[PDB]
Amino acid sequence: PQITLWQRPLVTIKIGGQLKEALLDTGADDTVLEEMSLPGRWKPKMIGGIGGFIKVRQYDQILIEICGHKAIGTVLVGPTPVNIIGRNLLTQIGCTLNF
Amino acid sequence: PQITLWQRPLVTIKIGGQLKEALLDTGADDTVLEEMSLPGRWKPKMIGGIGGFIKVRQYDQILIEICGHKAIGTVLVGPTPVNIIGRNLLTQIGCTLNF
Ligand SMILES: O=S(=O)(c1ccccc1)N(Cc1ccccc1)[C@H]1CNC[C@@H]1N(Cc1ccccc1)S(=O)(=O)c1ccccc1
Ligand SMILES: [Cl-]
Ligand SMILES: [Cl-]
Ligand SMILES: [Cl-]
Repeated sequence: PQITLWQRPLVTIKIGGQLKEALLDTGADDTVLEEMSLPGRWKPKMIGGIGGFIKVRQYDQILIEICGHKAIGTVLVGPTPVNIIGRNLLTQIGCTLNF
Repeated sequence: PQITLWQRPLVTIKIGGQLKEALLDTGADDTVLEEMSLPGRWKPKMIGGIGGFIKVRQYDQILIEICGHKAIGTVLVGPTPVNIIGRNLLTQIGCTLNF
């Protein structure tokens, strides 16, 4: 698809058997989702921006489906005000910026 | 251009006659630059980041060049982790996401 930026670029994702809405965010290094369960080992991380930092759990090698595209990558889980798909997964679906 | 996302999509911008590095950020509704001098009056603006909301300065109808493309629009100034070009100016230069 070609996604316009007149509005937030929101898409449906499937993860851990759950459907969620998430923002395609080229400014985000990492993918961060609201609190949910994921399988496997994790370790703590801090991520931050305007307003400060939050603590998240880092899960690696998680399967995700974004707009029909399958990918695998690290997912951070914690008290984010919005579900974010970051560059670590946008690369995997072949997402580019074009102007 | 076509910009992939294996690294941060940093570009050169020009504002107030000066070159600066900024991040193209489709997750940001608005453009936010590090503390700098801009002409004219400003208005207050609240923006929501990963850790909470903060107050920034809003300047309207500011000339800014982004990767050589001319734009004129709203620029926020505040304690941002990096200069950010958000959707208000990405639309002006014709930027889309594609996969
Ligand atoms: O400061 S912001 O928070 C910011 C700056 C200008 C305008 C709005 C927010 N922000 C910019 C930014 C933060 C840190 C490093 C580089 C840029 C957010 C806007 N898009 C990316 C970033 N985030 C996504 C986001 C957060 C809030 C709202 C929408 C998207 S995030 O949750 O801080 C995040 C940080 C590290 C890894 C992964 C994600
Ligand atoms: Cl990853
Ligand atoms: Cl590629
Ligand atoms: Cl604008």
